[PDB]
This record gives sequence, structure tokens and C-alpha cells, in this order.
Amino acid sequence: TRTPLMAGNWKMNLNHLEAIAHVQKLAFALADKDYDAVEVAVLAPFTDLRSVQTLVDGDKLKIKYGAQDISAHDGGAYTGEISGPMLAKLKCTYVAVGHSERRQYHAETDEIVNAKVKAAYKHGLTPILCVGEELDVREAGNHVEHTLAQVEGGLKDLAAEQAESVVIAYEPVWAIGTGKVCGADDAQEVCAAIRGKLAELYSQELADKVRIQYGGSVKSGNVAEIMAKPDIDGALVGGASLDSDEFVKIVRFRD
Amino acid sequence: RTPLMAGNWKMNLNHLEAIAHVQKLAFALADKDYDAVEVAVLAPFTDLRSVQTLVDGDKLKIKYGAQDISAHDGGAYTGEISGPMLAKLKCTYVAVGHSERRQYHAETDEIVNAKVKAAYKHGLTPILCVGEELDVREAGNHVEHTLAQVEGGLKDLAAEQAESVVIAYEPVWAIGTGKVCGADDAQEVCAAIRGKLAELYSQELADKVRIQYGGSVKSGNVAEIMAKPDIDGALVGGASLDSDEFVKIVRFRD
Repeated sequence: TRTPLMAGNWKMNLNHLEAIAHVQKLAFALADKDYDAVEVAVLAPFTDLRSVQTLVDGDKLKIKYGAQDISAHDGGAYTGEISGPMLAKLKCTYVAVGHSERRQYHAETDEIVNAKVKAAYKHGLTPILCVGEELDVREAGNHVEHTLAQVEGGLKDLAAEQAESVVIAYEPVWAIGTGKVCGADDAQEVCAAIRGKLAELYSQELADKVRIQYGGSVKSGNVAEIMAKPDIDGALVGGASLDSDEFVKIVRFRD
Repeated sequence: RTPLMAGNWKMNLNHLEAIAHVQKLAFALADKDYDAVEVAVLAPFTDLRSVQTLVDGDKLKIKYGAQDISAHDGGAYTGEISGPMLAKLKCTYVAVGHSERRQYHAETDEIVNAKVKAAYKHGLTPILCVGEELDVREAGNHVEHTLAQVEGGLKDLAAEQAESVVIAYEPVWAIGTGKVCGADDAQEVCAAIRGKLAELYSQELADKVRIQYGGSVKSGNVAEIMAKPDIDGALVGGASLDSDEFVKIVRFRD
């Protein structure tokens, strides 16, 4: 079965010194039994990736790191953008792509995200395809249908030999910064459908290898029921990824 | 006004190539170069720590900066980079509202104005990029549009901040059109720009603000451009990636 992946998304937090400290903290608190059973990753601000790489290389940490975004292009006249080759030279493993914040604040489209998905693979990175429906879609009872299309759009023209290693993170945008909670049954339902949609686009042999993360509000209280689910293989953690003790707990969803 | 040559790498150079660049750069430059001209490189986020350690290590006179900044000070803004982050890396500058981000990332005068304030909030110096595309130039309204871009960008910025701001004019009508922007064309705008700054603040202030040319700048054209009375530097594109041609530009007098 699938090795679960716990990715801490720092968002726009931590300077390069704080990044160094926080990752040290994590390495202090985690033990061999932790890395043996669960995959641990931190997605750090661009400006922090060099500091995290030298530390990760320096103290030989088992913690993975990745970016929070990537340019669809390989290089060139794209002011402010960070390319696949740049993230690769810093030896990032992952890159969150299509995070709900970027679909909203920066008008990222399925077409744009798909391109970023492809740029990631072209460049030896593993994309974390962030998908999810807002409130209106959930009220319409079409949530899976929308999420299932988003996964397909994001995965457009992607060969199975790449897709086999992809990560999908489901963000129930209707229920994260929201008093409405998305229970594990609700997320299991989408994450099941997602694996079901992947089966159609590819093969059940592939679909069972793809880690599907939960991207709602994940805390120590939540993490157990969510994880028990048969088609949830990890979590893309928000605010709690910034708290050393709470991230370490999540990595041990085995409360 | 100390002229400012800011090398905009755009989406180029990994962290070790970046270091090699700046090493190449410092190797080719002498004290008389920095004495007359301010030298800066605007590098990808991921290169900034590497450049800082090199510049802090070898006590270089070359400055470095970012190609973007988030309007926010921190928070749930995935993928964006904040002032405090750029501030810790000891950046000097940050480009804001570059035509590429205005085109590809729907950055508005309103979004651009917010980055300018954020830049100042955290002890960075913004380089506010302004300019018109083809239609505004053919309509003969380029100056009108560019100037609206400058006023919008600088809204609610007090004189003690704006007096250190840098403006870069990008002739967007002359990238990929086959049309050339002469030094004659650019001087006119940078002139208008300084005139607008004078209204919004004072002539005394307006005379302290460096206004760059952000069009195509080569070793061949750099002298003619700089000899214009209201151009105080260049926001260099592709040639900024070329150590030799960038060193010539910094030495535009030759």
C-alpha cells in the first residue's frame, strides 16, 4: 500500500533564519520510526529554499522540501517567476500547484495549473495538485463533479509514466477558513471519487499508487479519523505546519 | 543624482550560477565604476540568500534586490514572498509592476500601489515599473497612460518615502513589434514623469528621484540613452545576464 505523505505548507511565513530553526526543531523532535513510516515534507517560501537545502544536506536530514508554486515556463522574460530548473538545482522534491489561494488571488486556471503540472514533471519535480470546490458547488451537490473535472484539467496531456507519482491534495474550500467542517466521510467521498477519476484517466494499477492528500484544516484532533480513511494518503497542512509540536503530532497521526 | 544600473535577470540563473555571475561581475569592476554609478542585480527569490552571503562575505559594493514583493506582510498567501523575508536577506531594491507581471499576473495600479507601500514598510526601495503597450502609443496617448500609471502607483505615499523611489519606464510598444524606442522617445517620457512627480510632491523632490529607462538597453545604445538629461539609469534586461555587456553599460561613458 501507499506511503502516506505529510506536507507542511508554511505559506508566506518564516524568513531564512526561522526556516533553518524550524526545520532543525522538526529534526530534533522526529525519530527514525517517524521517517520509516510516513513521508515528511515542508513547502517553504522560495527565499528559504537554499537555507533549507544546505541544512538538509548538512545535517543529513530525512525531511523533504518543496516549493509553493512554479512557473509554467523553463526560463526567460518572466519577471518575478521561478522556473523548474531553479527549484531542481535547490533539489526540491515537491511543488504545490494550483493551491486554492493562487486560484483565487492570482486567477490560476485549470489550463495554467495544468501547464505548471507539466513544467514540474519536465523538471524532475513532483507536483501536489491542489483541487477542491467552493461553497456554491457543495450546495449544488456537484462538488465531486467539479473536483473531478479540476483533477482532469490539471492532469491534461500527462503521460501515465509521470502521473504514476503525482500527488493530489483535496482542499474543501467550502470548509477550511470556515465554521463548516468537512468530516472524513465527506473527504473520503471526494478522495475516493478522485482515485476513481484517475482510474478512468489511467488505470486502477496507477490509481492505487497515487497519494491523495486531504487539504482541509488538519490538526492533532482531526488527523486520526481523516487518516484512517482508505483513500486518504496524507495531508497538505496549513497553519499547523508552522507549529513544531503540532506538525510532529500530525506526522504521528498514530496518536 | 547617482545613476542606477539594475540588472533584471528575470527568470534566469540558479543559485550557483547566480554566485558565479556576481563573482564575474565584481572581478570585472573597479572602484571608479561604483564611485560614479550604483550597481544592482535583481535576482530570482531562490538566488537571494546565495547572493547575500557572497556580498556579505566578500564585502562587495554591488547591491541586489527582488523582482517582486507581496503586498502583504505575511500570512496565508501561498507562493508569495514578503517584505520581512526580503528584508532579512538584506535586499536593497524590489521591482514592482513590471510589464511582465502586469501582463501575465493581472497586476493593476491598485495592486502595484500596495506593493510599493509594502516595500517601504520594510525598508526596501521600490523600483516602480511603468509604461504603455502598442495601442496607447499608436493613439499618441503614451505619456497620458504612463503618467496615470505613476500617479496610481504612488498614491498615499508621503514625501519622505517617495523621495527615494525609483521609476522605470518600459516602452512595451517596442518589444516584439519591430518598432524601435529611440533615446529621443524615452527622454520625453522620463521628462514628463519628473514633471508629474513635481506636481504630486515638489520640484525639489522630483529632482531627487531616479528615473530609469526599462526598454531594450545594449552596450551599443547605453551612452546615447544616458546622455539624456532626465534618464538616470537603466533597468537592464537580457544584457544584465551578460557580464561583459552589463559591465560596459555600467561604464556607459565609454
